[PDB]
Amino acid sequence: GSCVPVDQPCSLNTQPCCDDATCTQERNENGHTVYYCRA
Repeated sequence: GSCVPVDQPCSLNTQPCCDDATCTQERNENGHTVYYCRA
């Protein structure tokens, strides 16, 4: 049903990603650690 779009930020406590993506650690514009979705 509901999922996070790939290439978009996600959360370890939120719904999974879309297109069979995975929530991985990455860097943002600010430079702090974040979680994003990768197909």
